[PDB]
Amino acid sequence: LETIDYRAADSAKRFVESLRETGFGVLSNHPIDKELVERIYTEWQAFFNSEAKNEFMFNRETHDGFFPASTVKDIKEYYHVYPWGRIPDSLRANILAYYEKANTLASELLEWIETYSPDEIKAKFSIPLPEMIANSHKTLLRILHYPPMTGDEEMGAIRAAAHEDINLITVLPTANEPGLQVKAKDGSWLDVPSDFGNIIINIGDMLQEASDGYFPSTSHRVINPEGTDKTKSRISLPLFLHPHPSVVLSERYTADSYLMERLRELGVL
Amino acid sequence: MKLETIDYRAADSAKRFVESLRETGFGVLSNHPIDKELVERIYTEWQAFFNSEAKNEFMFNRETHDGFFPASIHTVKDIKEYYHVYPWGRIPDSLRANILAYYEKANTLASELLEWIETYSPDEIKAKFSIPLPEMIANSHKTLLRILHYPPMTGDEEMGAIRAAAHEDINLITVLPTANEPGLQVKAKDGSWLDVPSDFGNIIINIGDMLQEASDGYFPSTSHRVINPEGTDKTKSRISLPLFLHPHPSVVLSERYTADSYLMERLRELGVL
Amino acid sequence: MKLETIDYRAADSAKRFVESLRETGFGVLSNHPIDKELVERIYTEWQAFFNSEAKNEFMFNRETHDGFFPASVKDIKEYYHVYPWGRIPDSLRANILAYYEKANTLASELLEWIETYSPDEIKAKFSIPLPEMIANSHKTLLRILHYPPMTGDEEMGAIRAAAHEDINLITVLPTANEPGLQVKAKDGSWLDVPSDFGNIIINIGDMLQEASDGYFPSTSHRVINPEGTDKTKSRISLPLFLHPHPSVVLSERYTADSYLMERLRELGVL
Amino acid sequence: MKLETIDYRAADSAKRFVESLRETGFGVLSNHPIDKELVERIYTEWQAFFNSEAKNEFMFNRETHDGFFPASISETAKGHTVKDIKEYYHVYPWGRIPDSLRANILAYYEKANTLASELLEWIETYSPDEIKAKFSIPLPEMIANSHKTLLRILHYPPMTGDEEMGAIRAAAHEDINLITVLPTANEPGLQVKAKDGSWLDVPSDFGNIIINIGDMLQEASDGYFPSTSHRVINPEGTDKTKSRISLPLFLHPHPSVVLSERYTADSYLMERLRELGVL
Ligand SMILES: [Cl-]
Ligand SMILES: [Cl-]
Ligand SMILES: [Cl-]
Ligand SMILES: [Cl-]
Ligand SMILES: [Cl-]
Ligand SMILES: [Cl-]
Ligand SMILES: [Cl-]
Repeated sequence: LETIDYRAADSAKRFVESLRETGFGVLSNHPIDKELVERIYTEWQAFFNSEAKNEFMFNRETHDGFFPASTVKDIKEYYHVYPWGRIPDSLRANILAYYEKANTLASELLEWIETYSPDEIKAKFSIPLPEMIANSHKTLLRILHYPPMTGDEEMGAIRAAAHEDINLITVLPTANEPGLQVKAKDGSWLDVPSDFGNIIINIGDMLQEASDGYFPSTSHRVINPEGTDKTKSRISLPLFLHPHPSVVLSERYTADSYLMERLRELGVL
Repeated sequence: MKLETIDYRAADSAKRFVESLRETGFGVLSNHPIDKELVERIYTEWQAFFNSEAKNEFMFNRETHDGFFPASIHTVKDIKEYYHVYPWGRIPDSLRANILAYYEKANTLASELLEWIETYSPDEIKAKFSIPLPEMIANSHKTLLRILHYPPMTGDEEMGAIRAAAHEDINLITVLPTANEPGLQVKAKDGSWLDVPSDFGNIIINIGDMLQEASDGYFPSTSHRVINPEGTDKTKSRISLPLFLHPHPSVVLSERYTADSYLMERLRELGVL
Repeated sequence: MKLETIDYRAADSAKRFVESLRETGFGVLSNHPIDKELVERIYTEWQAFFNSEAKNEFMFNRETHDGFFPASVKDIKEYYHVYPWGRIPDSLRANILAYYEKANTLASELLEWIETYSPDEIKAKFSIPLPEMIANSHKTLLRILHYPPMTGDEEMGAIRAAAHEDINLITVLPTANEPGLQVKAKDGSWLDVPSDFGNIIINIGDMLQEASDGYFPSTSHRVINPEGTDKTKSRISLPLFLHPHPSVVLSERYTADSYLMERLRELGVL
Repeated sequence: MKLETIDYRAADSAKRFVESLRETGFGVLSNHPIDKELVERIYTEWQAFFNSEAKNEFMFNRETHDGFFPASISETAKGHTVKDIKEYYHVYPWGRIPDSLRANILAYYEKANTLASELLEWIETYSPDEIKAKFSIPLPEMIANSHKTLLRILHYPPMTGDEEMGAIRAAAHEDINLITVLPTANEPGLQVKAKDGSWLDVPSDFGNIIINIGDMLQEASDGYFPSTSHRVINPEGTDKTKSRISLPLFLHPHPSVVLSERYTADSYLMERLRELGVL
């Protein structure tokens, strides 16, 4: 999986072709203020290390807020940020500044995808791809925190199980902790280059459907390669771009009916 | 990777079956105890149900999603319609007796098969099961029998190469009778697609995400799909009767999840409000 | 307006009971078939359950809302949602499902009575016989409510349970001689519900009001803490909320399922 | 009898308005600041919306329940039909709105939130100091940019032929939310339950706006402001062949707002759902 220079004359073309083949695209030298991202990591790490985080227990109805690890206990805790949702006062400015900058970049990347789609694929998009996410109510910024392992606790081979994203596209800065991998056509796992300043973008199931399979939603995971430090906290900031529910993806589905169908496949009551 | 048809009746069928599941996520049994004629009668009478406008009297309950789901509600239309049958749920009077008799028989077999899976797990895997596998599904509220119907393609409707897209099941195990319509395929470790033998009298079992979790990845939940191979008659209806065995939500799967907290996290992962 | 205790065994009890429902939304029966000693045993063992650490292993399932709900900002009651299909502690299962069946059997009889004494013109509005609406109903709920004792410097308010109407078909509740339950009268006053040991209280809910075109009213009710209610005692109650199948046709305008959906839309639930 | 119409312009209006709410759960304002012709423009174009089959393109989203809700017809086992007497549209700033209607309806939403915010200031100002102290944050802050606040556009279609109009159009109910705000249009029938069990008529002239306390403000104010039962009857003379449009705006607090020692808005709703037996 090759890292592409956002500044390069041919970057758009190579980026979308990366998406078409692998389902993923990696960009270095991107326009999102890198010092803003590190500021964000620091202050959210403080937040997760604080007792005050429990004041923001997620709302039962809408699932915006803080989700603690916990009987049974998961190995991550997280926070769901929505522009419309509950956000702590002292973290609001930065996180929404990032949210907006990430959306704007996503919107540009969606233009690129549409530009370099063949005419027979372009013709299947009910509206232009960037419009599908403009002021999307469902777009979610997930602040993920994996805490240090304490004492006896043993770290697994796999940190995040293999999976496909359901949404349109997902945007994630890396933090130079290798482990993210994507499924290749031949059953092997390709390592996503995760140097500082890279941003990783991937196709989710709804753009796969909108494109009639042309852009594939690829299974991906995060492993713990040999010599990963069990005592370090890992924070990550994935942004899941969702289309408006009423967007017609194909002759078979709208975004809303595609989601409901998934809910029935999973047997959710 | 090959997918072998195991004769249920054979003295060593349990060990081979559980080993097939361990390697591929799937197990195929012939000469199984479920009455083949019951199943045929079920296809005939539900085919008739889907071919009547009276099916619309059974529009699914909005609260609990039991009942009839049509292909359609400018406008958009899926290539299938289906019915969600639960013992507790709405079922048409004329179809109740047979479909629930099938539900019981398929549950009783699934229950035996889970005994097999436990028996032939190594001690260090057995030891991760919070309760015996069969107890996870006994009288399960969530176990879903889906009656799936792909209607005839009409006029100049075109048939895609893929009927049901690559997916994994989330639940514990899923049990499906075949009916000599090739197409169901399972993902091999080398990125290729294996055909599942689909002769009359075969029943197909597969590992779901919750049993992968419970076994610490020892039994894999494998990607599968249904293609429309060359010669598939676009004008023929297809009915199928998949049974999705769900553990009780309070089942501890592992140090990390109950069945309930596993499903909840899936929903947060998908961005469901 | 007054609320009369009607002896279930009386020759004319059905007629009087139904007229009580029509006039007030409520009927009170004494000498009913449910064994007092079962109910006593249920109170006793569920009290112990709530007054234990064991309860926290039965935290309600997030998806289907069956199981235990702690007070856990802090409410003044905790409770358990019991369904025949749902989670139930092993040690409590047999008695509580025994009670569930007996209370359902009695509810079924009481629904026959209600239908029998409805005028023809009201009978005609019932899409199916009233008892069939609840036979093997997935949604019927047995709620076990526990108000714990006041601890230390906590004050006990005048109203234990705020004025409300039930949404369902009918609701069935044994009393254990703790006065406080009240029903709103037509003149705006509150009528005390006689709550002697051995009484069972039945009331019309909104869906049976709809199904009967207003003929049987779903009446506002509340529970107060009268003067000298002992703040240091627990209270347990066993309300059974009988819910029609979602697909039951209540009227020209609603099924049970669409009635509920309309209520969620009115409440602004996303 | 009737509730008092209070002229917004009068100097003592605020004081008398808050007292009407305390006494009856409701307040009626005339000559309010919301442009009369905006409200008329909205009635007109939404009536138009419901009078077309193009509305069906905006079928509500199943996940989030924003959009258009038809009165679907279904047929039963005995050849009866089930069909509500109203269809409606749920408008949220974040939700789906038809392009041709967005500007006016969001301008109205903004303007009505502004009035409701002033009215909540009024409610706080004239609360006694002991009641003021029960509000965890200022009342207006509870609804500022609230995600849950809902503008529900209701349409009762004409009946023709032998179709019967019932004596009751909307059943007696309470609002769960903080406050609700409703312009009227000279269609009598909205009533409020008085303390002695009788029904009070609400003066419903054009240019009136009706405001009522909801359960969450009753809870926040420890019963000082009552959430009162109201209904809509079809009084003698109501013409069944006429459409009726109405625009109630339900102001909901942020979920995380603490209402009392016992509930947040979120835990209060969850409790209602559990009491209702919603799975
Ligand atoms: Cl939308
Ligand atoms: Cl359970
Ligand atoms: Cl999924
Ligand atoms: Cl039903
Ligand atoms: Cl005046
Ligand atoms: Cl909030
Ligand atoms: Cl309610």
